[PDB]
Amino acid sequence: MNWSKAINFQPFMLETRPPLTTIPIMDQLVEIGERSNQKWSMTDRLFFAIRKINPIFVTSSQIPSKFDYTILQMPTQLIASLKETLLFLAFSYYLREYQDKVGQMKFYPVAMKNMIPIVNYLKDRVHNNFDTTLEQAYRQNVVHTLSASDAFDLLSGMIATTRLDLIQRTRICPELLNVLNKMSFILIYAPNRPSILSWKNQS
Amino acid sequence: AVEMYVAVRISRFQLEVLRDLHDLVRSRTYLDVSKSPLATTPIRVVEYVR
Amino acid sequence: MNLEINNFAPAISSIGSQLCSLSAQKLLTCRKQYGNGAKSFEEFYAEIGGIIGMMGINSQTPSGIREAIYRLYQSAFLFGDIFPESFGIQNTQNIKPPPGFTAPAKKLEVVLPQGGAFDLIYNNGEIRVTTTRNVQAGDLVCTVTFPIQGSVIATRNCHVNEIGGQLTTTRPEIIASVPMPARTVIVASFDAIEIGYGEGDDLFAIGIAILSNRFNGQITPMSRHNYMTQMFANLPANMSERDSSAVLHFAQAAPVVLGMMERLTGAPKWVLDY
Amino acid sequence: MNLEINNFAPAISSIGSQLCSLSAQKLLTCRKQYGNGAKSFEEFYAEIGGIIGMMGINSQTPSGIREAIYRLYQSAFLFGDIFPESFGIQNTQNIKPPPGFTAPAKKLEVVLPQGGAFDLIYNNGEIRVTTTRNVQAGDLVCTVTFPIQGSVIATRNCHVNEIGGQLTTTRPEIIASVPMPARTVIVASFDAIEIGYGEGDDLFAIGIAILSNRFNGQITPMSRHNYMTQMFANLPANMSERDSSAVLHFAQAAPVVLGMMERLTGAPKWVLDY
Amino acid sequence: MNLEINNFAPAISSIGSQLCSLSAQKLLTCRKQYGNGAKSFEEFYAEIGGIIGMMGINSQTPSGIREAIYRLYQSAFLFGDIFPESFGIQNTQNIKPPPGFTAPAKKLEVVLPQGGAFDLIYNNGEIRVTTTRNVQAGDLVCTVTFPIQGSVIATRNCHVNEIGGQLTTTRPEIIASVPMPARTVIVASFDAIEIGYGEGDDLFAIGIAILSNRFNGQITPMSRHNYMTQMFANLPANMSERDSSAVLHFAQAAPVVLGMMERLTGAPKWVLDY
Amino acid sequence: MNLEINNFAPAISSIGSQLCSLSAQKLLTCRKQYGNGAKSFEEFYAEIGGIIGMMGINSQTPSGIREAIYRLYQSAFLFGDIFPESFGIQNTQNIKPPPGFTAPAKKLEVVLPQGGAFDLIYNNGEIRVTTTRNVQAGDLVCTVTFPIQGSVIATRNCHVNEIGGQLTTTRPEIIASVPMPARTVIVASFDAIEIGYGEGDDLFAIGIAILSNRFNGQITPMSRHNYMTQMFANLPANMSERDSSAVLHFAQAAPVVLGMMERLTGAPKWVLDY
Amino acid sequence: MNLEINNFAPAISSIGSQLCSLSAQKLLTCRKQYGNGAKSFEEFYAEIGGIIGMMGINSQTPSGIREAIYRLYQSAFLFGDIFPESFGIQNTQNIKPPPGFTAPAKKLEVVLPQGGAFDLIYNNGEIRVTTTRNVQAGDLVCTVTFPIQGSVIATRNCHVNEIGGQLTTTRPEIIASVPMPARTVIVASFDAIEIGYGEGDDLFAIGIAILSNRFNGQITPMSRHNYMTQMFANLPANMSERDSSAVLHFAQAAPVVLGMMERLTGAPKWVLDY
Amino acid sequence: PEENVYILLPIQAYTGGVIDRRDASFSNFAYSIASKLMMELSAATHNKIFTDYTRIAASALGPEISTEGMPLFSLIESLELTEAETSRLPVIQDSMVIQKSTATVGNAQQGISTINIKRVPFVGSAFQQVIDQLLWEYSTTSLTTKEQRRQ
Repeated sequence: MNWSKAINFQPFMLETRPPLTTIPIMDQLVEIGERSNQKWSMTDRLFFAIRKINPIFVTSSQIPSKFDYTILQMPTQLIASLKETLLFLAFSYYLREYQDKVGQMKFYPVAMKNMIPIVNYLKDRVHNNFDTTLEQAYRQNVVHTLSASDAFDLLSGMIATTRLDLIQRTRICPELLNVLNKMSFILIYAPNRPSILSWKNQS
Repeated sequence: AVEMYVAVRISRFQLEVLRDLHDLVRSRTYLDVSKSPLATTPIRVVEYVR
Repeated sequence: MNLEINNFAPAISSIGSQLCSLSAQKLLTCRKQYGNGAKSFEEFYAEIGGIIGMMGINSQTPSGIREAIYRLYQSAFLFGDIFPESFGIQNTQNIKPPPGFTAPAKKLEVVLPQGGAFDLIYNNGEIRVTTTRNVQAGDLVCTVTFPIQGSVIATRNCHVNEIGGQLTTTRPEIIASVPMPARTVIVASFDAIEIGYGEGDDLFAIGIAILSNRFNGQITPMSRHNYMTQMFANLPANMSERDSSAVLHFAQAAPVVLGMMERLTGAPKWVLDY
Repeated sequence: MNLEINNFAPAISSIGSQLCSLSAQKLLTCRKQYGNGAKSFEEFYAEIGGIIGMMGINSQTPSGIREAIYRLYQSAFLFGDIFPESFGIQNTQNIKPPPGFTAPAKKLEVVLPQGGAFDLIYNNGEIRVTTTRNVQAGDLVCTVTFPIQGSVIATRNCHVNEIGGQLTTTRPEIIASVPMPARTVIVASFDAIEIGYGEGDDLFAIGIAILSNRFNGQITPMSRHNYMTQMFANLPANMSERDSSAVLHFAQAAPVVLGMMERLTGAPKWVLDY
Repeated sequence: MNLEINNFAPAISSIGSQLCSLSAQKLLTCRKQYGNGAKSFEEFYAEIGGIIGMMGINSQTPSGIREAIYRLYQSAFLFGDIFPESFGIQNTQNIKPPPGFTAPAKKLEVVLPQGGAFDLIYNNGEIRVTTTRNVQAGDLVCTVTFPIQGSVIATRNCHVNEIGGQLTTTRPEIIASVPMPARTVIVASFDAIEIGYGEGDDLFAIGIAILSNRFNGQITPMSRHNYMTQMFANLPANMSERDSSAVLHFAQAAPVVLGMMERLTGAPKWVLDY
Repeated sequence: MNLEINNFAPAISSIGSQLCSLSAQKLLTCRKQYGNGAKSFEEFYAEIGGIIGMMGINSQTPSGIREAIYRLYQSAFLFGDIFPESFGIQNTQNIKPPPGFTAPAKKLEVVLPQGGAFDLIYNNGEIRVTTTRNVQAGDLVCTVTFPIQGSVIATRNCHVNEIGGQLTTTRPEIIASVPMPARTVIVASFDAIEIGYGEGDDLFAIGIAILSNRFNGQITPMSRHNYMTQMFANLPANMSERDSSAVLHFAQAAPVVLGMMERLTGAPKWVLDY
Repeated sequence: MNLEINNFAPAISSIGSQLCSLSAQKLLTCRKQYGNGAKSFEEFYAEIGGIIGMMGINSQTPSGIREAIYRLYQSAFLFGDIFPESFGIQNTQNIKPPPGFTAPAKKLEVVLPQGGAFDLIYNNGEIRVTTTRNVQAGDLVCTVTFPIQGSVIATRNCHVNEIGGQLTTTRPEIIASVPMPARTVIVASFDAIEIGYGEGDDLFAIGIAILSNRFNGQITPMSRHNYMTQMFANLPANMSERDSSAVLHFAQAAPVVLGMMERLTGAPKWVLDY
Repeated sequence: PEENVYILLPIQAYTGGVIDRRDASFSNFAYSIASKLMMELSAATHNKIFTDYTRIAASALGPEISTEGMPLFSLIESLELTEAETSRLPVIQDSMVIQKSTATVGNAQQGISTINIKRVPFVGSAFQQVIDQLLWEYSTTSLTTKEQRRQ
């Protein structure tokens, strides 16, 4: 019976909130970070954007967090790859339009694999070009070198839920369907068949 | 089309569904005038017989 | 019989049971208005047997209801990948309780202990065991695996946890009460109800063959008792007992309605009164 | 019990069953809106309980229904091969299936080879025979004459044609599986359903007496099981299994309705839902 | 389970049964109208459902029908003699007959005659006694103290009064037919209906606890058979068979309706069709 | 009894306690103005008693409040990791202190050292141990695992840390003060209060069963003392004493309010005056 | 004391308790606005402490409430079974539930088996008996005649039925569990709640004298515990727990209110919040 | 909407209500509606008793029957009945017989009298049945006979 048509309350997203007495203080620090440029996007220059992607291992949900800068990981020993990291970054960027600004609690997807080595590797060897973006890197690396099914399997393995679980949860909340459409995914449903996956370009 | 992007809706409704046509009959109460008629005059004392 | 119950089975069952109830109520209306005319009853029902206002049934003919039942059953009990897309399985937050079970427990399933000290034979409503070796009083001799509930008719040389003639738990355990050597016998009878629904046994017999012809690699014809035992054994352990009732209700309602649509007789109360 | 079932029995039985169903429905309808006034319920029923809509009934009172039932029963089951030229029997082109049988099979009629070999006794739901002499495996020990369908339980030292716990034939034949010396006993239980309807046993008891008070030379008071067995035994051979059910339904419903019109209680489901 | 039934019990029972039937009908009507969604079925029943048009009961809440049943039950079976008009119940001779009993007789009750001549053991529908000494034909062995009615099957080494397979009397007595030496056993089985109703045993189990938590000094949880026997043994001596059925119908319907109001499943036919 | 306290328990418990307090205030407000009339108190309450203005309730009946309590309790204490998305838990910025504990410490919990030197028993408000071997003064003999606060009375052959008769620490340890021979007896009585609330115990007893019937696998009926001890032992160590009190208040108030909704008696002060 | 309780005691108690609660609420209302001037609080209360709108009361001064309480107490508990027509009693069935009991069970009431086998001594909350002669395990030792509910602590050398430390039945029986020779001693302590309301004991002592100076032939000054034990012993056997609770609530509230109207202190919670 | 399914829509019968702007409670709104409705309902049955109803007089053709609600003939057009459902209309009309009983009136201070009453059948909603029952129970308070009054 555990299921909800709300994107923020899906099994793969974690709710976080500072201690209930330190909430006013953490608001001032978020404004301090807004004064500096402390926000990563998929449209700004990758040279600038990769300087502000610092995933942190989570041990408790009582942690301060900012909507446009925080990405979370759980303590593990597995190592992610470039494609998994790009898929997770795109997922977390397109999943933040539905973030709840009015409330004191924030929801964030967790990364099953360690992305720190890949982020450091990428940061060591990126030049200051005027046109390269994170979305461009995603399109060149994931869309043009993988099938939709393989990329969906990678994304499912990068969050706790299995492939069948994503396909099932996509039918209940339309927000997840929109999020996956933004990542250039297409789902086709036919009777008596399992779902097939395709990129938006080839459909 | 004649509705805005924001919709105004109703959470609950109530109506009676009947499966047999003979369930539409109900009952009411009436006084039997034939045997318990309505009084038309008050009780009075006897005076001025004529 | 191999079958894989998914995690959304209660939601599929809540739609299947409603569809079956609506189909049964349509048949009774058709029976009252037949009129004994030139058209046969089978021809009369084919033209007017379609449910109205039901989403996900494309055709207006009993064929559409048959296809919907096939799809729902296949999704619920056979393959976890398939999930029907035209029915309102999105607003399935809460489910309606199904009617209570009414199947008499005639052949009740028990499992002997590993010792091999007893002999199991069966009767109409009672079980008795003979003792191969001398047995000390105050030990388990039998325990049921198919849940039952009801009174106890007659227990000799054995004791069960009952108060006022009513069983306490749904899995009673038979424990020897008195020392008993030299191949004795102990008898226990029950006036109880097993998981299942008694009426519609014929309709189940017709419908199970229809349901098994399509799924020949997964379902085979058998009695209702074996069907229920296997279906209950295949349920997940970490499931609320209210959802199990819905799943087990649909698992019988589907074959019964499938057999009902072929033999145009009445419907059981437990199908129509859902 | 002497009686002659003619070739027009299904046509009479359809009208009889329709009349009985209408009478029962009207009885429940008038029972649902009795005002507990000065008049008693019996007089209220005698006032409105007989006004049903069908051509052929001379009176609109319960007595008229009783007379019509008597005429139909005599024309359909008794020595009088007369035709009730008052009902809508012109448009009897097609008949409607009757409801499925629901009578539990507690005492099952069985016949021995009669050669002289097995002692047979009856039980609550099973039968058992003891071999007077030694018998070889694979010989007929007992066969049933009253048709029966359902599951099989408690099969010891014998064999039945069964797959999945379900009987394959309507007349199972019991054979010895292993040669048995020293006069042992073999058993066979059945969780099955015989020909007839279970609910409404008392109403039948009143009605059979009522209609045997009229046809004294043909019909005598007797139990429902024996009545149904004789009625089945007197069915003609050139009759479909659909027509035989139509005959049997009216045969059992006439006494039940006759007794129901006197004890103004409810009606069985198999009479209402026709 | 001690209780004092007043002679005005039929008047109270005719109202209690009507209230129970109306509540069950409302539950069914609002149960067929439920769409799966945010509100659970309990909230839906407590809000839109539970609205009945009945005089003398001015509550449209489930709790109101619950305490109407409480008050009627307490007046009818526990307080003692009390006039119906005192609680606003109009006392009228003209009432409706209740539905006929449908309870299957499994543990039929018998009482051995004095002298310890025989020993009694119980079976699913039969009683078997063994002779501890020599006995000559033509003397009583057992007699049923709980009224029974139905057919008789498999009568061995004894005789009962029956014609056509049907028991002539409501309290048959078993008389040995031939003298028996050497501690043999005589068996009498029956296909009969006892006092009570069969359907709805699951609801009774929780309803008896519900009404035992209130009248704990008068009522204790027990099986339906024991409750029916205790209720029947406490009826006043000078009352007709028509009033006894009316009293017992409410006596059994109050627990099952109280249980049905808890678990919002269906209702038995003998409650709805009153 | 197994349960995992989630890491946002105080926020859930604030909403739950506010809901319970509002329910209690509504109950007493309706109880004060119930003028004896045609309707009983429960129909009066079940009609206006559920209209509470608070986020998360999707009904205006006590069933809605009951289901809200079920959801909040399941989210806060049980293994289920379901976040209630329709209450105001996400927008909470601050909490209100709960009322102070008032449960008398009658059976205080103590854990002995691993040596085996002493034997521990219990009395109404004290403990006493008997030495098995010679023990020198100045070492632990007992310590309390369950938090306690209050004064000390009637200490013998032992010394406790206190000034002016008031205990210093919330978990005092008992140490010998005089070298003593084996078989010597030492006592320590306390006029203190343990974690919990003393009032509304019948309501707790009748509500723990109500919430154990639903969460059968996680919660079993027991006494208030054991329930509170298990809840305290399952609390995480990284918890302030102000948050733990807020969790425990709701943990105890949920069964009390659940039983209050059944028996419409008063409410304890620690629930209403939240 | 000598006193007879009639069958209509709950009806009188439901009016007496309401009157007591009204008077107490008026007392606090006037206590909140006392001017603290030259007039004492006694004059202030005597001037403005009356009730003006209750049928049954004939004066607007406190003396009217006192006289009404006297009449109600005499009618409900004393020899004269006089039905007070002056107060308006419309339904004798409707009874608002009273608050649950709060009196701690210090001196628990128990009776010995009558075999002269044990010695009985009392303590703060526990009883303990010494065996005069040898006793075998599994036989009765003590049983309580005053119903008690709560938990069990420090059970040594005896057995009581318990689930999770909570007593099962309201009248527990103590049975030895081990063969215990040589004049051993067993103990049994209960952290439970007896019958009555602990709060406001000072007012009871002063009010019992007030109402014994009037009914000196029937009522004598005594402690609250003995008064309640005798009052519960005089209750009729044909009395439910819902009614006896109201009877006992009024039985304790009348002396408390009578003594509260003399010493104008506060009122207990169980009197105010009725 | 279909065969053997008849829907009875709840149409607004009374339009009198006052929304509580202070938003203190919900019972005030219901009490306002009920009180304002009963003000008008009581003014229509001030000194009148329900005695008159429409009927078909008894004759040799059958007993006296009621035609009191909306006519049964209009349901053919209003519900689009088939020819197999129209046949049930005459047997419904012939079953609407009138039942007679007695009711007791008067208190102990007055005289305990007995009046005869009728229970006629009408076709309509159950809400109308409840409203009419409330009206009858309200109207027949404080009634007595002439012989008790003379005594």
